[PDB]
Amino acid sequence: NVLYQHGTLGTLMAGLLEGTATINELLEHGNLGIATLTGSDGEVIFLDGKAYHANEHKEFIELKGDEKVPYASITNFKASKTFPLQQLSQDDVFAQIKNEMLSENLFSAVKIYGTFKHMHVRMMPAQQPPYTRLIDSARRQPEEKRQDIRGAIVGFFTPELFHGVGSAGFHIHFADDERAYGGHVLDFEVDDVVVEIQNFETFQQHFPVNNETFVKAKIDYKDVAEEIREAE
Amino acid sequence: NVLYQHGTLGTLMAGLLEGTATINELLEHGNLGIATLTGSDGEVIFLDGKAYHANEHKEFIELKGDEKVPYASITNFKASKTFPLQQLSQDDVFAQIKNEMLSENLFSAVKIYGTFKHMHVRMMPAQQPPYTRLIDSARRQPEEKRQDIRGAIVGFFTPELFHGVGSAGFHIHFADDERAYGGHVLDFEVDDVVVEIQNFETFQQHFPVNNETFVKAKIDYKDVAEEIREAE
Ligand SMILES: [Zn+2]
Ligand SMILES: [Zn+2]
Repeated sequence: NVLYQHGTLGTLMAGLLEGTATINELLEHGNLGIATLTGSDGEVIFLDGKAYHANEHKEFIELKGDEKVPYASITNFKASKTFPLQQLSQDDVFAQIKNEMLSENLFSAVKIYGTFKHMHVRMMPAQQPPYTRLIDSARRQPEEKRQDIRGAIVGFFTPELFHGVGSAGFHIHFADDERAYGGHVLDFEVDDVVVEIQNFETFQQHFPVNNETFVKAKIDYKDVAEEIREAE
Repeated sequence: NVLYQHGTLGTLMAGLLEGTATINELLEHGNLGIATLTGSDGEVIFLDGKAYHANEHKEFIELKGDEKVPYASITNFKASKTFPLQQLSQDDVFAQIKNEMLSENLFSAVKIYGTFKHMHVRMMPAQQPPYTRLIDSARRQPEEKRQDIRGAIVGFFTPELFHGVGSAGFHIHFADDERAYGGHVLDFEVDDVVVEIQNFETFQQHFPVNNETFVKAKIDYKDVAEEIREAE
């Protein structure tokens, strides 16, 4: 039960958007997760060992594998608990997961598959170097909503003390069965779905020690906590 | 280069002082590091594969291995950078280390061996269940100084974004060659030493998923950042 993370949310938010790991390299550590590409281009969804990408132009494709990522979270999903849910809001769905998870003091992974009455996502717009704080991208991000759509939500829960390294609470992405729509979930309403949870005993954090920008950078985390809450 | 850590400092500060891992389990992950025992009793020093423990009563011994620890940091030490230092105070030595390490944005381990003009350590007084904020223990901790003493300082550096998960910057312990004096370093002045630094590419964080307390606990981190600047 290990959650693998390449880079961190706080450092990404700080403006270090250079791709430092390969999609293929990430897949070596898991089959379910979330991420983004160099320049924080779009939304990466790791689903069933495959890597998908939804960008700011409503495009949706399966990544070749050589694309680079500045921040990614992945795991070899092994559900330790499964249970259904119907006709519930995002808040109510999270409250259920909060009830079924082993502990909110631990990291955990979730998978929600089925039909969604409502789905609301954003596709982080890509930046070109020199980079700026990621909050600037989020403030001009496109958002797309759908209704009565079938797909899967995948993500992770980060415990309080780890806010910054990961995200404050749930961080989830969506990919529809048609593999034509998806992104970072901002809101949703389940119609009929199945929820799978996995509690982690180990958190493996990897750093891009070979990336000169990261190594030499003087990272400013001023207001990073507040920005993360506005951006995601 | 993997830095292994069982539990977190922030959680320890909150009061969860129950022993959730043994000295032996930790030695399986390294030969150089720091820790404390159940109830945050004293200062554990992992040096050259052996685990030493100095308590509030000035007792310095070699743990048997079955003792439990609530928080621990350890690594299979391998120097990435080696260099000498002479006649320098703690502040000047830390500055040199920050200059010689690969990046202040990474975790790193240090081993400073040789003679020290001055050595000032403290031995965290133990607490008995039920436990309270570890800050109260530091507010009545013993402290012993020495002069012209040969030994080794071993510890870790924690990048900014990880303050809380680990300490804020340097966290070092000491143990003399005579193995009869040591503890948490509060200050020092090197006479003639050699410094070895290990730059970490991976941070492995382990959690006590079987510790009911930790699992069901509603950990309060309010003001934890400031209590570490005081207690550390
Ligand atoms: Zn996202
Ligand atoms: Zn200490």
